[PDB]
Amino acid sequence: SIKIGFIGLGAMGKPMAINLLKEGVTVYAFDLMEANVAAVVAQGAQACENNQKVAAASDIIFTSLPNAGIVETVMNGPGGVLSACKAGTVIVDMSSVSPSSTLKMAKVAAEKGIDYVDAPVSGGTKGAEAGTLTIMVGASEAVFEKIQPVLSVIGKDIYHVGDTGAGDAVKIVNNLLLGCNMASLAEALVLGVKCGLKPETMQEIIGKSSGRSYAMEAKMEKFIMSGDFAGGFAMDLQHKDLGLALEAGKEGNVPLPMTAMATQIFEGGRAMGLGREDMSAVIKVWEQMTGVSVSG
Amino acid sequence: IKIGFIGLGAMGKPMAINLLKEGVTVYAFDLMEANVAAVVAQGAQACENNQKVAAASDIIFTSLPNAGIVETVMNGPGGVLSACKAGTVIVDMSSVSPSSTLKMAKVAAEKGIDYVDAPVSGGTKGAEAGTLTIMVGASEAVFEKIQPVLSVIGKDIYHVGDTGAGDAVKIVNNLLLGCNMASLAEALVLGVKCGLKPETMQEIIGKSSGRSYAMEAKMEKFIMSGDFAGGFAMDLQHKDLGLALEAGKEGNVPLPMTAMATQIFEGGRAMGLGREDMSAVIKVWEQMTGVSVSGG
Amino acid sequence: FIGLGAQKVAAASDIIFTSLPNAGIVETVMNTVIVDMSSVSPSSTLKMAKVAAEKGIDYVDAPVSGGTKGAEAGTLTIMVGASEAVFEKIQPVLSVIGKDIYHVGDTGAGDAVKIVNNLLLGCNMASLAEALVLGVKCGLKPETMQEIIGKSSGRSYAMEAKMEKFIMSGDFAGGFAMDLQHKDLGLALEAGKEGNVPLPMTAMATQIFEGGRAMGLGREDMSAVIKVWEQMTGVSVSGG
Amino acid sequence: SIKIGFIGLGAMGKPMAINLLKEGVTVYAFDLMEANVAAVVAQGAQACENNQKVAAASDIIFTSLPNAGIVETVMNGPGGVLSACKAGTVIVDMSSVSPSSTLKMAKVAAEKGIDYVDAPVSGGTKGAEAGTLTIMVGASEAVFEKIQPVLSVIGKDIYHVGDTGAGDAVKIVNNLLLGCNMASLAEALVLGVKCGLKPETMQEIIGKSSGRSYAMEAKMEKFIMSGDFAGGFAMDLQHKDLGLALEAGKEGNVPLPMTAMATQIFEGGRAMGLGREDMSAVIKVWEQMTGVSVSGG
Repeated sequence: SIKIGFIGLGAMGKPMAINLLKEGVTVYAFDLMEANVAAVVAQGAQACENNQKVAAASDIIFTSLPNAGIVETVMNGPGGVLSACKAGTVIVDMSSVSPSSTLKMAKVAAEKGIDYVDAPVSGGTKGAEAGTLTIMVGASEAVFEKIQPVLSVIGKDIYHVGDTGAGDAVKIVNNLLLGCNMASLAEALVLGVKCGLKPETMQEIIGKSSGRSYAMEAKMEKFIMSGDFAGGFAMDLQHKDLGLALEAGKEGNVPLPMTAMATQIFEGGRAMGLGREDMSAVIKVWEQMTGVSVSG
Repeated sequence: IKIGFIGLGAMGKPMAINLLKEGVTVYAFDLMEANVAAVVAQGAQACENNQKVAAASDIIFTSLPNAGIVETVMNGPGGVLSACKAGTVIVDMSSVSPSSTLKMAKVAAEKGIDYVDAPVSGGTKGAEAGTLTIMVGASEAVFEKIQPVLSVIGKDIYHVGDTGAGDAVKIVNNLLLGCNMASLAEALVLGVKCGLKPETMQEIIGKSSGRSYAMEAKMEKFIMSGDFAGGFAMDLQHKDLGLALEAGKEGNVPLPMTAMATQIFEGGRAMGLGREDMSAVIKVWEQMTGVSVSGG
Repeated sequence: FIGLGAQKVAAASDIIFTSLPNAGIVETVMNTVIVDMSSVSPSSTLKMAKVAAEKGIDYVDAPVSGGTKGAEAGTLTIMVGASEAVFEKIQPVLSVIGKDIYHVGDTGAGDAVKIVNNLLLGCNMASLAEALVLGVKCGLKPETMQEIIGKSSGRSYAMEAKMEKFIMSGDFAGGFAMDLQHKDLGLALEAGKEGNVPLPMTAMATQIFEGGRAMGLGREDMSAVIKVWEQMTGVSVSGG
Repeated sequence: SIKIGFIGLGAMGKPMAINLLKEGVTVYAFDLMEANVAAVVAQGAQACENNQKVAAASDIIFTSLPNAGIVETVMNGPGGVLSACKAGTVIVDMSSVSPSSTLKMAKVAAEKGIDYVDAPVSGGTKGAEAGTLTIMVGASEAVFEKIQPVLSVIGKDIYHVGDTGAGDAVKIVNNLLLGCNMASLAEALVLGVKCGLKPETMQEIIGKSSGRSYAMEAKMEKFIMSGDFAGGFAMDLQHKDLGLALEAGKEGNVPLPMTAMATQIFEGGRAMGLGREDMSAVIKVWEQMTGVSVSGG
């Protein structure tokens, strides 16, 4: 009986909608690309002419937009999603944005009797397809219990991480650490090579020692030692993530010196045209400056 | 077999005892009385000075504070090197640059003395249990010669490369430990400010791409408990970061993340936290912001 | 004058002055010559100039320095991004309210130069803060440092302006608010990101000033950022 | 008949000795390089066989050595200068070293009745020749008054900056700021150019604005805009100075984040082979990384 809406049907939105449809959940949908609407309508989705129509028909609405500015335009802007929602509707914003962004939307939403929830996800498109996404939720207890059953169809590990802004927050904190750990690894590996260590032995030893991190596990063999930096996690995206951390630090008055430094190092890689390569490509900032070769 | 100990610190003492427990002959001298007496009770043969330990021993262990003191002890007037019989191996566990050890192996070699860097990790508890991780820079021939003795005092014995490369790999590992911790410190304070429980961050980040051994070693035992007694002293982690920066300067390798981590740990030392576990560096940000992480 | 800080007006005026808090408020308020003195990125101004140009309106960035005292005395330094023709047009009016009127380049270069200047002010101050604490810890009186460094190669306007009046007095009221200096450093980082120019010194200065803000020092003069190191180390400079 | 000694006669030592000789003060001297001793002996210096010889004959001894390690070797090492000094002798160490380096040495000197003072100088070789050096002295009041008249021949502005280690300290603090200000300038200028500013526009405007520094005044036109980074103040030396600051920060438990970052940026320049160029050549780090052209030539 509960009605689900999708404002946009991207790489994530589409498989999520399909998984909901396979549980016989009523799903309304609009996307600017017609073919995306048609893809889900074939699995039983009900197409809508625009965002407002999805809003008016739905109880729980999913969205994932590129930034806070677009969220505000879509939600609060002229003829916005918020104005077209019935009271008691829940908006589930999976956009990669700062907690403060979500807090300010939740405020405007609350006045209209609309519940606004940050629920960023991890697992990618493959996790989206399999319905195994990790979903980190910032909400009241009452609202989390409201939406949890629907979340449990599209994801596997559903975390109630705190109140509003907490989903966005935990993602930002995780990705900040990934970026910092990688930036630290980049210069460390160059130093080790300069001091006569083969990357193989640094991998073997540090991998079993206290210096180890997921950053190193994920990147050293596949990207750094291969020298193939195609694919993976784009340096531009990692940089964007570090910027979101810095935005959160500014808004919360929390100094972030390591994050700040990592951000500028990755900016160096971008300056060198490496933005679309996996983020571990940032090691090339140091290789080129020193003539030390790690990525053999 | 004749083992010698130039100095008998927190590490030297238990190492000598473990060797004595295997019935190996151990000669020893220390700066103070009581340390020699401690091991002589376990079967050690006391010596009047360094020069006397050197003459009697086949394998000599030392761990000195810096390269300058190594220089003075080894090569200085009436030094250890001059008193060693050819074919003697010196095992230097001092936290020093590879070049320091290179410089010293070169003078040793002309005397027919083998000089190997063998820094250790595991602390005094690992020293007592004989479970130290030992990272060795040496020739293959020299490693096989000392390995059986190393195997009594340590568990994981690594032949990491030739002379100094042992210093190098320890420096690279501990640099990463320090950077990963410094990054974690600010990240956790940000997360709490954005309304996350430390527990929550531990769960999620521990299972995601931000994770590191730093977090897994320190979070629950020290940070969440708020008990920063023991562990790995902030002074020692700072020293290690300094050795990295020395190596970076000597090799012309920029180390911006390391450099920033060093100054953050200096802040902790400025606050009187040098004797606490290195994770107490989080108090830098706690004091400045008023954000409390270190509670349960 | 849209606003009078420290379309009724639009329809009547030939030259309109405004200074708004950020680019978001500019594009709300905006979207004849418009002289935008707002503290914004060059790109922000470039977008507003393009929409303005479409309906025959000239849009210039003319950020100023000199503060309220310079505003009162009519001695403001004004940095202008515009065409030659448009600068020629507005210059006589600019010359009443300011002294040194610079035609720094075309649209936005005016934003650029103020951002680059204020970045350096912030970095120079952040560097000064830790330097002074080091000196005192090593047994130097602030007075001795002011004398020697003021005459040698370490000197900067930052030191010249802040050292005696704020730091040594300990009176951090007034001056140039730490929040505003931090805002300026942020604009530099925004420009660095947009232009793919690494700004490591700026980035660290920004975080050091954020520490001051975390300590509640945001409305004090920016040289108050020295308190970050004073509180952390126990070292006192800000007497004498 | 005060007796002055020189342990080494470099670019600074030589003209200092000559200025002292022109006041008719007795000057003893030794240097590894023989021609340096001959240069001053022609102006009336008395040559010595070695450092100890100079030490035994002199009341006030000048030295300027490359680092704290060499200071210890020369002063305290086997057959050192300290062992050969008579009690009441004053050592004036102009070496570029940390305050702690000097404090250690002063303590070993003090037990032998020898006064040890840090007196680093500024003004360069031209100031050394003209006798117009600025001299920053860390010492007791009694010891400063003792040596001040001799200092006043070789220098013009003689500062009693504090007790032992304060001369070293003030120099370190000044040069730290120079290095930081330059590092900040480097990235700032690249940003400005990328945003469409000419270097001339920035020099003109920032030079008359709150962003200005001596770093910018000294380097912008002569080195950066010319693109000629020959001469000036070597990047290696500025880097060394920033290292001394970090050493003092560690010893005093004073965090130095801006200094630390400046140090690593200048290390980048050294990594690119720029160590012998003027330190403003550090801007080439960002030019190479970005493709942005600021420096001329």
